[PDB]
Order: sequence, then C-alpha cells, then structure tokens
Amino acid sequence: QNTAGCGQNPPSSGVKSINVGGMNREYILQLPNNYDPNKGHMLIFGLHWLSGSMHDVHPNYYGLRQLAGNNAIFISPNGINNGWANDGGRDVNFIDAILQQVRSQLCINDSQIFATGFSFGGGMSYALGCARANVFRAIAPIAGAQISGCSGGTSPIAFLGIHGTNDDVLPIAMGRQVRDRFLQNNGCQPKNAPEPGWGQGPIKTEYSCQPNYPVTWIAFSGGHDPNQSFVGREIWDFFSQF
Ligand SMILES: *[C@@H]1O[C@H](CO)[C@@H](O[C@@H]2O[C@H](CO)[C@@H](O)[C@H](O)[C@H]2NC(C)=O)[C@H](O)[C@H]1NC(C)=O
Ligand SMILES: [Mg+2]
Ligand SMILES: [Mg+2]
Repeated sequence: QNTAGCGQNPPSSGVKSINVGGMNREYILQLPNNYDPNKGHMLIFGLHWLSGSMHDVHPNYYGLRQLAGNNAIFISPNGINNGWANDGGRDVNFIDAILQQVRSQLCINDSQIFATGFSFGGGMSYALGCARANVFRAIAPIAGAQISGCSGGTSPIAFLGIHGTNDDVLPIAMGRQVRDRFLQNNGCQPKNAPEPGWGQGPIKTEYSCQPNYPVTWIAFSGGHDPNQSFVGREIWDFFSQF
C-alpha cells in the first residue's frame, strides 16, 4: 500500500538533516529523473562501509542507480564515526527517523522497501533485516557479517547475500553465517551452495524456500570489493522481483 506522501509536492534531492532523539544526522535523498508523485516507488537504502561516507554510496548505489530507471527513490544515510556500530539500536532508530520522514513526503510503496550495503553497510543491512523485518521487503549484504548487531532476528525476510571467496577482511564464512540465519527463518530446504574457483565466474544458488521469502547466495572469486559487474544487476533483479 502507498504512503501518505503520495500526491504531495516533492522536496528537492540532496543532503537532508534529521533529528534522531536529539542527535542531528544526515542522509542523501535522490529522487528519480522523472518523479511521479502519484506512483508508489521502491525505497532503496544504500549503506556505506567503514571510513567511507554517504558521499561514496551516492550517486551509483552499488550499481542500482544505472538500472532502476524511475522505479526507485534512493537514500544514502551517513554513519556516525564513518561506520554502523548501531550501539543500542541507535542506527536502526536513525533509519526509523528517515522512514517516518520520507513516507510523509514521497510516494512510496510500503511493500517495496529495501536495504543493501558493503562490509559495515552489509552488517547494517543485516541489522535491519533482524530488527525491521516488518519494514523491509528484502536485504542484500555485500561482504556482510554480524558487525552491527542482530536484535530479534527470527522473522523471515527475503535475502540476497554476495561474498568473495578471497576476502581477507571479512572472510566468506562470516557472510554464510548471515545467510544461514535466513535459510532457517525463511523455511528453506537445505541445499549445497557451491562457490567458484580462482578465475571462475560467480556461482548463484537459489534456495527452495517459502515463495514469499526467497534466499539467494552469490559467491564470487574476488576479495573485499563491491565493484563487480554482476552486483548491481543481481541486486536489482532480486529487489525488483516483488
Ligand atoms: C505495491 O507493491 C505490491 C507488491 O509488489 C504490488 O502488488 C503486486 O502487484 C502485482 C502486479 O500488479 C501482483 O502480481 C502481485 O501479486 C502483487 N503482490 C502483492 C503482495 O499485492 C502493488 O500493486 C504495488 N502498488 C500498490 C499501490 O500497492
Ligand atoms: Mg567496513
Ligand atoms: Mg522506469
């Protein structure tokens, strides 16, 4: 169902400021080229990595911007200390604040809200899938790990995990642990997910789960780097299936 901001005169795209429990925080809002205020848009959060900032995820949003057409509104939130430590849920609360604001301003389809990010941003996407399975339709950690916490974490939510076999910063076992939680939550039949050899193309495993909560795992042969040609395409195809 569509939000109250449908039919409202839109704000400008750009850097936004927001008060989260007394803390001034910032995010980039990026509206589509053609913004129809009467069409319910996808809302896609892209979450940066440690030492990076919201200015690194904008303007390409992990390859999604080039493929999303006018279907999506993009958010690039800025982490405190250039990370997503999420102490006591403060970063989940930050996302709650953005959601409350943009849902009242923009035309969003509440069944099409998504989160993706690399490394620390993958941990934060995981933390949102754990605590906000009511809000998010799917998450897609890229080289993710349990580094932003996981409060709750028993509800099903559609999940796409992408990880490199040669990642020496967050080893792929850490990403499998994230994946394995939603294999359980989403009622997926156990199944071998092979992973590519050196110099071999990525291997996508699509698990058999409850058809509303699919799980997909894509292992590639590289390292701690989200800039693989397949990333934007695969995340877009996963998010746009709903
Ligand atoms: C909001 O998104 C939902 C889910 O993507 C849309 O509902 C789907 O619409 C397609 C085609 O119209 C159907 O094949 C699906 O079965 C629907 N799914 C669900 C869960 O309803 C919906 O049309 C979008 N727009 C609004 C205004 O709700
Ligand atoms: Mg990081
Ligand atoms: Mg379009």
